[PDB]
Amino acid sequence: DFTQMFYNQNVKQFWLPEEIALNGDLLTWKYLGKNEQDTYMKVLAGLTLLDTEQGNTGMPIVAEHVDGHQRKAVLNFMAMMENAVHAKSYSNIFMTLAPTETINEVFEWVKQNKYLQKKAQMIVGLYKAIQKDDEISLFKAMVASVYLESFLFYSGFYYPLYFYGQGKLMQSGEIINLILRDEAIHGVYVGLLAQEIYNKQTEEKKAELREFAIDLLNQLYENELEYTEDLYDQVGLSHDVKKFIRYNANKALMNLGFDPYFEEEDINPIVLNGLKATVEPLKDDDFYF
Amino acid sequence: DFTQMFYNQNVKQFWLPEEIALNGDLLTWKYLGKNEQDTYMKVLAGLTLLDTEQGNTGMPIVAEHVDGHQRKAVLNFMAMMENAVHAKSYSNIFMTLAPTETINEVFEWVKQNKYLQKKAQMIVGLYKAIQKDDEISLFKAMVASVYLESFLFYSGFYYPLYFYGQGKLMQSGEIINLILRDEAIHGVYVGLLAQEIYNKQTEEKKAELREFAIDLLNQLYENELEYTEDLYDQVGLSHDVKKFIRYNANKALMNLGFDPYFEEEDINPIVLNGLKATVEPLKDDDFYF
Amino acid sequence: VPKWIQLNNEIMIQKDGKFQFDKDKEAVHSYFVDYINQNTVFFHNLKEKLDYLVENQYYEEEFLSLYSFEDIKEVFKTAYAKKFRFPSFMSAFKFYNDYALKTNDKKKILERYEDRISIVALFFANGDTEKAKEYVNLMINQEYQPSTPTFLNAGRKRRGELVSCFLLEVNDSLNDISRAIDISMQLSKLGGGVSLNLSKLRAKGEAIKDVENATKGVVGVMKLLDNAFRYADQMGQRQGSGAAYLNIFHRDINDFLDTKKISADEDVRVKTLSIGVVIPDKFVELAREDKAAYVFYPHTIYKEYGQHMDEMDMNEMYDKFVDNPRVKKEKINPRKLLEKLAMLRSESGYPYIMFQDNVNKVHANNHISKVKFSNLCSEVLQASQVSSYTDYDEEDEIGLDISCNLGSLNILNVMEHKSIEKTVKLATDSLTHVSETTDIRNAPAVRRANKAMKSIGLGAMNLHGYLAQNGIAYESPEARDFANTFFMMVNFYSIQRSAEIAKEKGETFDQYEGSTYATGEYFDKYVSTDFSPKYEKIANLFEGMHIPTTEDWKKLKAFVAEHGMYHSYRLCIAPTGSISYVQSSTASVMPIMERIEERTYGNSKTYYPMPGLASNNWFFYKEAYDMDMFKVVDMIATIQQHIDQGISFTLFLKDTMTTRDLNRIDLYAHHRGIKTIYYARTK
Amino acid sequence: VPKWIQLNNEIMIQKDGKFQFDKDKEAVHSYFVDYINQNTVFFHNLKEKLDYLVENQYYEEEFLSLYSFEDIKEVFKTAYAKKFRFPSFMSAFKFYNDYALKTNDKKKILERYEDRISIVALFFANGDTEKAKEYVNLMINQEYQPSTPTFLNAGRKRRGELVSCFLLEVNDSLNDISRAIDISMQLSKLGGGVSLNLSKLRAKGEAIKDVENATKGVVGVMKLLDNAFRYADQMGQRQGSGAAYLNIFHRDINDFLDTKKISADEDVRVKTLSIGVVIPDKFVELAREDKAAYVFYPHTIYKEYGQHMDEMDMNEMYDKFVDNPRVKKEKINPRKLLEKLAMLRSESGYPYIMFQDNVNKVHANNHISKVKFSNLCSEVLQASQVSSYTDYDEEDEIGLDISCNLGSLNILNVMEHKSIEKTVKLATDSLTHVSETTDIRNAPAVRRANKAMKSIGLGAMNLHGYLAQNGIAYESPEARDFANTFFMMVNFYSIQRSAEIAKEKGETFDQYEGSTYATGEYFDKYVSTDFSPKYEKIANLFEGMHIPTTEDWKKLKAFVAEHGMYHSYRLCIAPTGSISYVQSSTASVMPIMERIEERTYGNSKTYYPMPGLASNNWFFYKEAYDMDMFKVVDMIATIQQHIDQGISFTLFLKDTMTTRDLNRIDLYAHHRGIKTIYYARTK
Ligand SMILES: Cc1cn([C@H]2C[C@H](O)[C@@H](COP(=O)(O)OP(=O)(O)OP(=O)(O)O)O2)c(=O)[nH]c1=O
Ligand SMILES: Nc1nc2c(ncn2[C@H]2C[C@H](O)[C@@H](COP(=O)(O)OP(=O)(O)O)O2)c(=O)[nH]1
Ligand SMILES: Nc1nc2c(ncn2[C@H]2C[C@H](O)[C@@H](COP(=O)(O)OP(=O)(O)O)O2)c(=O)[nH]1
Ligand SMILES: [Mg+2]
Ligand SMILES: [Mg+2]
Ligand SMILES: [Mn+2]
Ligand SMILES: [Mn+2]
Ligand SMILES: [Mn+2]
Ligand SMILES: [Mn+2]
Repeated sequence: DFTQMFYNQNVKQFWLPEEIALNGDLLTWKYLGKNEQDTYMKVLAGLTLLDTEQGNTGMPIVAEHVDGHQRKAVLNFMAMMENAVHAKSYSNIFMTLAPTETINEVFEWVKQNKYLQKKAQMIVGLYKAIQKDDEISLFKAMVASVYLESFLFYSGFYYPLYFYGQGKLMQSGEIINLILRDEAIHGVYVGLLAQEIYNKQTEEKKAELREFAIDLLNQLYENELEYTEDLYDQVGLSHDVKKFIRYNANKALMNLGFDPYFEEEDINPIVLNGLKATVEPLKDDDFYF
Repeated sequence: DFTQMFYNQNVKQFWLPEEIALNGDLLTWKYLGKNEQDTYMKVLAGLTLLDTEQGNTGMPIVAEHVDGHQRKAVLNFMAMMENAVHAKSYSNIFMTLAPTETINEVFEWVKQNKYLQKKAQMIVGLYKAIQKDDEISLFKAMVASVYLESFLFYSGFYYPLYFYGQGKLMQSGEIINLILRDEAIHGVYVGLLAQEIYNKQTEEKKAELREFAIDLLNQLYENELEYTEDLYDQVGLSHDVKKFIRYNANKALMNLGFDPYFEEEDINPIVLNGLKATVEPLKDDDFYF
Repeated sequence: VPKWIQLNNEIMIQKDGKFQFDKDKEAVHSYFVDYINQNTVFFHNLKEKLDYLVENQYYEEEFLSLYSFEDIKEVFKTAYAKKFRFPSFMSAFKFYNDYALKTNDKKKILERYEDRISIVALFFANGDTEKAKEYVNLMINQEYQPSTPTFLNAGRKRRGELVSCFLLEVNDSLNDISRAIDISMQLSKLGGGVSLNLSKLRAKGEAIKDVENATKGVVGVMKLLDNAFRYADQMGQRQGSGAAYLNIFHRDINDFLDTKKISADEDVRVKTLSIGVVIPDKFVELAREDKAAYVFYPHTIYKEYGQHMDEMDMNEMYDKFVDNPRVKKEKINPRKLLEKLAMLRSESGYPYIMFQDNVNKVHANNHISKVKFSNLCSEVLQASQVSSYTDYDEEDEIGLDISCNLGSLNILNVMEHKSIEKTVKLATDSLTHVSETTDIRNAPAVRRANKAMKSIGLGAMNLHGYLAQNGIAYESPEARDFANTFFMMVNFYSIQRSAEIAKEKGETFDQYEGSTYATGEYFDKYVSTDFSPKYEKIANLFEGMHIPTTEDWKKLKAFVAEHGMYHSYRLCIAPTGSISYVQSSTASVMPIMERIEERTYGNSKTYYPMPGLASNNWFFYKEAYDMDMFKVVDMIATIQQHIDQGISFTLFLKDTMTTRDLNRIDLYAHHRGIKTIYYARTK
Repeated sequence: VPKWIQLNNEIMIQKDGKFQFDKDKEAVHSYFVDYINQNTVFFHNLKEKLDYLVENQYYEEEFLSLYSFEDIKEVFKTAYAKKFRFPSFMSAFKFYNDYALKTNDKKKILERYEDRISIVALFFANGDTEKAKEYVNLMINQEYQPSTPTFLNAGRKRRGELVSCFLLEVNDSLNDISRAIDISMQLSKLGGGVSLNLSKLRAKGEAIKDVENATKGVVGVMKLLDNAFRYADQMGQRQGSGAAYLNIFHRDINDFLDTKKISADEDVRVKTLSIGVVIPDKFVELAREDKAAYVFYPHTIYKEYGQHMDEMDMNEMYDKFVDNPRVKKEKINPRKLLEKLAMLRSESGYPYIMFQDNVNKVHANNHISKVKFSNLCSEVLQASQVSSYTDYDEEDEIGLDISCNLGSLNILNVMEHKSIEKTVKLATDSLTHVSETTDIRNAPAVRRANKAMKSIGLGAMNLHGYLAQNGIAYESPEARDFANTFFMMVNFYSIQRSAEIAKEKGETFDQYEGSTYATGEYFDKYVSTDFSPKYEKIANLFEGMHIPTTEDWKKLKAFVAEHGMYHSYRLCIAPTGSISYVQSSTASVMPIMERIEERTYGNSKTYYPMPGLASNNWFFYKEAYDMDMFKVVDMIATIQQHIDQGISFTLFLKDTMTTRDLNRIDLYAHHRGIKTIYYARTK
C-alpha cells in the first residue's frame, strides 16, 4: 500500500554535498568557545560513525532479507543515500572545520568512547543476528534500524540544530537538516516494513515482540542519558537535550505502530527554529431471494 | 587511482525516467507491425529481468565483498541505478505504450522463457557463490557482472537503438541511451576491479581464470544466439543482432583486460546512428555599482 | 493518571469472572467531583451568569430578550429540578469536551448539562415559557436529542450554522461548477457537510461548444471540489468533509470509482471527498440477467432530448438511449461493475450505494423532482432542482438544494416514558423552529429550498440499547415487530404534528398539492394494513400507550387532506455519532460494533461499555460484526417503510467475507427496499 | 522524409566552411509548391470563398457586412498586390500550422497569409475601406504584427478573446477567493493567461473571525488556483496558465517561494502556476545595509490601519509597521531571502521579479493606484483597484482588473520603410479597436477596467535582428543609442495618436485629469532632454525620418494638456513568442538565444537560422548567453525609459555563474531602473 509513494518521496528528496558551500561557516566557527567546538566535533563524529554502520550494514542487510522488487529498490536507494551522499557530507563538514590531525584525534576518541560504542554495537549486533527466512529476527533488526534512524541520531542532531536556530554554522546546519530529513523518511519506511511482520504474528508473539521493543528502547535510552551528560554538561544543555531524546523516542515508537512511552514535553524553541479481502464473482442466484 | 572519478561520473549522470515525457512515442508505436511490437516488448522485458537481478543481487553482493568506503559508495550507487532507475524505466515505457493485459503477458513470458531463465540462473548462481575473503569467487562473479553489463544487455539494446536511428520511438530511445551510457561505465568499473584480483595471481592461476572467463563467455554466447533467434526471426533481424552481440562481447573482454575473441564485422549503420547552481553569498560591494 | 481514568480502567479488571461495570459510576462521580466542579465557573446568581455570558460574546441577546428573567430562572429551575446524573464517565466526558461552553481560552467551563439544555430549550421556544419548560423536560429526560450542530450552537453568539448536511445539484456548465465550488466552500466554512450531484456534468471526452473531446469529466470537478473542501477546513478546526454522487449509468462511473482505489494516481485520487453511487433498478436488472450494459455520455442525451440523463426515468429511457444513434455510449459489464463496487467497499468502505428506484417508489414528492442523490451520511433523500447559474451580468435561475435539520429520539427514554406522541411532536416543533431560523446567505438554492420545502429530519437512536435492555435480540422477529410499531407511531405523530402546524400557520410546503400526501396515496398502506405488534412481549412494551390503528390513520389522512402538510420531509435516521455518548445511547438504529468501547484520549486510554450492558444482558448486546447482515437488512427495511427519507445503513463485515458476500448483502438490501447503504465496515 | 524539411536540413551541411543559408529559401519554396498549394482550398472567385467561410461558421458576418464586396475585393487585391513571400521555411510553417485557417476536420487550408491579413485589416477598420487598405499595407509589409490572439481570432466565428493577458486583484475574503477562482477559470477558458495578486490575502496562522491560526495562507489559495487552471485547459492543447504575485514583505513569502522548490511536497508544490515577487525599494535597501528585515501579517496591518499592506507605501510605513505592537511581524534576513530568490531562479526560473518602486516612480497613473503586480509575461504594469465581491444577495463593489491588447512593431521593417509615425499611429488605432470590441461578460472588473482605462500594449520586436543586420552589436553603446531614439519616437507618436483619438472621440481615459499626462510632469525629461542619436552611424539610420526634438515634445505636451489622452497605458514589450517566426523577426527586444535554432516537430527535425543570418553578420548575431547581462540590462533600461508599462526581460545565464552573479544582475537591474525581470534562462 505504500512502497511506490515512498519511492516518489525518496527520489524527489535527492541531493548532493556540493550544492551547499561550506566555507562561510568559518565566520561563526571561530567565535565559538573550546567546549562548544569540542562538543560539536564529538557529536559530528558520533553521527558519522553511526551512519556508516547504517550504510555498510543496516540498509543493505534489510534490503537483502525483505521480499519484493519495489521494496528492494527503495531500500537500495536509501543505502545509496547513506554511502554516497550522507557519508561524503559529514566528511566535507569535518574537513572544513578542523585540520586533518584534529579530525583523526576526534575519531580516535569517539571510537574509544564507552557510550557511543555501547549503542553502536547493540544496533550492529541485531543486524548480525538476522537469519535467512526468519521474519522474527528480521523484525528485531528493523526495530533496531528504526531506533537508529528516528531516535539515536537525535542526541547528536540537537547541537547542529541548536546552532542553526541561532544563525550559527548555517551551511553545515543546512546539510544536517537535509540528512535528518532523509533519516526521518528512512525510519518511517522501515517502520512500516516492521509493522507488516508484526501484523502477521499471533497475539502471544505480538506481546513478546512488544516486550522486545520496549526492553531495547529502555537499554538504549538509559545509555543515551549517559551519552548526553558526557557531551552536553560542558555546554549546559543536557536537560533540554533529554527532552528532545524522549520526544524522538516517541516518534520512533509511533513509526513501529506502538504507543508513545514518554509523556509529552515542549522542545527548546531554538532547536525548533532550526527544525482486499477476497474477490469472488457473482455466480447468479445471488440476485434471487 | 580511479574510484573518485567514477564516483563523480556516476553521480553526475543521475537521472529519472519521469524527466522524459513518453506520450510522443504513441504514434510511431501504434504504426509498428504486431511482430515488431511483440519483439520490442519482449526485448525490454528481458532487459528488465537482468536489471532486476543486477540491482537486487549483483551490485549489492559485490559491494559487500569489495573493500573501501569509496569503492562501496560507487557500487551502492550503481546498484540503486539498476533497480530504482533502470528496471523501473521499462515499466514507464510499458505503461505508456501497452495495455495492462499485454504488460501482464510479457512478465509471464519472462518467467517461462528458457533462455532468459538459463542466463539468470548462470549469472545469479555466480553472484551467490561468492565466499567472504575468497578473491577467486569474487573475480568469477565480477566476470559474470561485466558479461551482464557489456555483453548480455546488447541483444536487448539493439532494437530500441535500431528504431531511434530511424527516427522512431525516440523518447523510449532516449531512456535506453541513458541506461546504455550508465552500463558502459558500470562495465568498465567492475572490469577494473576484476583486473585487480586477476593481477594478484600466479601465471598458472591466471591461465585458469582466462579459461573460466572464455568458457563462461562461450556458454552465455551460445544461449544468447538461441534467445536472439527466438526474438528476432519474426522481424528479420537475427543475423544483424548476432553481429552486434559479438561486437559487444569483445568490449566485455576488453573491460576485463583480455584480447578480443570474435572477428570484426560491419554493424547496421542505423544502430550506429542510434548511438543546482552554486550558492555564493552576497557581499556588501554587490549592492553598489 | 487521573483518578477517574483509573476508575474507568478498572472495568476491564475482571473480578469474580465479571467486568466491574459499577466502576463507571465511580469513574463519572470522581470525574465530576475532581475536575468538573473544580473547572466550572460559578456565579452568585443566574442573573450574573447570564449577564456575563451575553456581555462577553458567549450568548445571543436576541433570543434571551424574548423572556423575562423570571421565566429564564424558572426554565433553569426545571432543568436542575431533574437532578440529572451522567450514568457513565464517557457521557460526561464527551459532553464537557465537545458541547459544554468553555472560556475563550478553553480553560474553564461556563455551561453544565442543565445550562446547555436550558439555553437550547429557550432558543427552541422563541418566547414561550411553557414551551421552553416542555423542551427542558424533553431533553433533561433525554427523550429527544437535537443534532450536534443544534445542540452545540443554539443560543451562541460565535456559532456555526444549526444545519450541517447540504445537498447541491451541479449543472453542466463552468459557471455552475464554479458556483458549486464557491457554495461548497461557503457551507464547509459554516461547518456543514456538503453533498454534490455530479451526474449532470458531461463525461470525459465530450464536446465543449463544437470542440470535441475537450471535457475532463466528473473527475476534474472532483479534484476541484476536493481542493475546495481541503481549503475550507472550518478555520483549521475540523477537516472539511464533502461527498460526490454519480449515477451508475454515467459514463465516468469507472473513473468516479477509481478515485478511491489504494493504487490511484495522485492526479486522480481524491482524499477528502466521499463518493456515492446512485443505482436505478435498470442496472440491477441488467446485472441480474448478465446482459452487457451501457453507460451514457450525459451531454449527448441532453442534446437529443433536452433533458438531463439523471432527470429521466432510466427504466423507460434506457432502451431509447441505447437505440438512439445520436446518444453516445460504451458497453460495460454490470456484474463486473457490481463486483468492482463490492471490492471498493471492502477496501475503503466507499462508495455509498443509493438505490434510486427504492427511494422514488415511496417518495412523496416525485412531482417536485425525483430523488437523485443523498447527503454525506446517506440518509437525506429529498427532491432537488438544479440551479442555472448564468453569467455575472445575467440573472440566475435558482433551484432547490436540499438541507434538512436533524434530531434524534432516544428510543429507550421515549419508550420508558410512554411519550412517543409528545416527544415526536415537540421534536417536530423544535426542528421546525431550527428550519425557520436558518438563513444561509451564500447558497441561494439551499435557502430557497429551506424556505419552500420546510423539510426536517427526525431520527431515532438507542434501538439496540432499548432492545438489549429489554431482553430482545436485534435480529429477532420481535425486534423487527417493535421497530415496525414504534416507527409507525413516530410517522403517525410526525404527520399529525406537521398537519397541525400547517393548520396553525395556514400554509403547507411548496408544491404540496401534487404530493402523495395531498392525493392520499401515501396513506394507502396505513389505512389498509395494521401495524400493531404481532408479539405479546412487544405489545406489552407499548402498554399505557395508544398505538394508532387503521381508523386513526384514516382520520389522519382526512386531516391531512383538509389542512395539508407543513413539512415535505420529516424523518431521517442520521448516524448520530457523538451525541449518542452524551445520551447514553447506542448510535442510531444500527447494532453496536463492540460491547465495550476501547478508546484513547490524550495519553490515557478509556473504556466505554455499551449503555445498560451487564451480565444479564451481555449476550443481547451482540456485536454488529457477529450478526447476520441479512437480518440487519430486514430490520432496517422494517424501519425504512415508516421513514420518508433514508436511514444511514452501515454494513458490518467480517474479514472472511468475500466480494460475493458484500454483493449479496447489497442485492438483498435492494430486494428488501433499502434506499441507501452507508458504509462497509470490516473487522 | 518531406522534401522541404530535407532541403531545410541542408543548412547545417557546411559547404566550403559555411552554412548553406540559401537552402531555407529553397526549403520554403518546396514547402509551398509541395504542401501548401496542394492543401489550399481554392475558390473560383473571392465571393464564393467569403460566402463559404461565412456560411460554414468560419467567419463572422457582422464585420464583413460593413463593407460592400467591391471594397473587400479591393482590400484583398491590396494584400495580394504585394506578392509577399516567406523568407524562411519556419515562417511559413509556423503561420500555416498555428494561424492559418483550416477546415473543420483540420484537413485542408482555407486562409493564405494575404487572406488572414486582409480579414484582420477589415476587422480593424470597422467599415472603412481606406483604413482597411492601410492596415493591409502595414501588415503585409510586416511593419506591425497583431498579437497571437488578435491575429489568430480576428474575424473568426468560433474564436477566443483577442486579449490573452489578464491581471486580477484578490481581496482578503472567501467570497473574493471564490470569485477569483471562478474568473480565473472563465478567462483561462477564453484562452487568456491570468495573473493574480495574492498580497492582500492574509498570511498563514491569521484569525478568521476571532479564531486564531485558522487561515491557510496564500499557499492554499495557490493550490486552489493551480487546480482551477489545470481544470480550465482548453482540451489541454494549451493548458491553463496562471501567475501568482506576492509582495516580498508578505509573511507567506517563504512558503510562496517554497511552492517552486524541486524538493517540494505534492501538498505544497504548484505546477501550472507561475510565481512573481514584488520587491519594494525598502527590501533592497534593507538587504544592502544587511539589516534585519520583517515580513508582516497583512490582516494585522489591515485591522490596525484600515488599508491593505500592498495599498500602502512600504518605504514610508515599514518603520511604523515594525514599531506598531498591534501589527504582527516575523523576522527575516533580507540577504538570505535574496539568495533564496537567486537560487530559485537558477533552479526553476521563478519567481518573476517586479521592482515596485522602479515601476511606480515613473508610473503615470499613481492617483488611480500604484502598480502592485505584473502579468503572466511580467510586462503589463498598470494601476489596479481590488474588487469587493460580497454575498450572493448583496451588490458587489467592482474594481479595476488589468487587461491590455498586445501588438508589436517590427523594428527592422519599420526602419526600412522609414514609417515609425504611421506604423505607431495605425497600430494604436488597431489596438484601440481591439480594446473597444472586447467585452468580457464573466470578469466584471476586467470589463470595467477595459471600458475605463482603455489600455493598450504596443511592443516591438526584431531589435537584435535589425542591429545585427546593420552591423551593430547588441551590447554596443550604438545599439542603446538607436534603442533610445527609436523608442522615444515610438513613445512620441503613441502619445500623439492617443491625444488625437481623445480629441476626435471627445473622451479621455477614466481619471485622466489626475495622471502625469494631465499635470505635464510626464513630459519633463522629454521637454528638457534631447533624444537625438549621439552617434553618426545611428543618425544615418534615421535619415529621411523626422526625429522629434524638445520643441516637438513641448508642442505634444501642450496638445495633451489641451486635449487629454485616450489610453492610460500605451506601450508594453511582450515576449512575442510565436509571431516572431511568422514575421521573420527576433523575439521581442531581447537578444537571440541561438544563431541557428534547432527544433523537432513531431518526428521531423528542422533548423531555423536567425532572420538575416549570414557570414557577413554572423558575429553580430551574438547569442544571449555569451553576452554580459549588465549590458543587456543597460539596453533594457534604455528602452524602459520610453515604455510606460514593463518589458518582459529574460535573464540568460551560463552554468558557470553562481547565485551571486544572478543576484548581482538583479541588483544592477534594480539600480538601472528595470521594472520587471521575466525569466532566468540557463544554458
Ligand atoms: C473561510 C476561510 C477563510 N480563510 C481565509 C481566506 C481569506 O483571505 C480570509 C478571510 O476570510 P473571510 O471570508 O473574510 O471570513 P470572515 O469575513 O468571516 O472573517 P473576517 O471577519 O476576519 O474577515 O480567511 C481560510 O484560509 N480558510 C477558510 O476556510
Ligand atoms: N447561582 C447559580 N445558579 C445557576 C448557575 N448556572 C445555572 N444556575 C441555575 C441554578 C438554578 O436552577 C437557577 C437559579 O439560580 P439562582 O440564581 O442562584 O437562584 P435562587 O435559588 O437564588 O432563587 O439557575 C450559576 O452559575 N449560579
Ligand atoms: N479567386 C480567388 N481569389 C482569392 C481567393 N482567396 C483570396 N483571393 C484574392 C485574390 C485576389 O486578390 C482577390 C480577387 O480574386 P477573384 O475573386 O478571383 O477576382 P478577379 O481575379 O476576377 O479580379 O481575392 C480564392 O480562393 N479565390
Ligand atoms: Mg453550457
Ligand atoms: Mg471578510
Ligand atoms: Mn544517513
Ligand atoms: Mn538513514
Ligand atoms: Mn542497468
Ligand atoms: Mn549496470
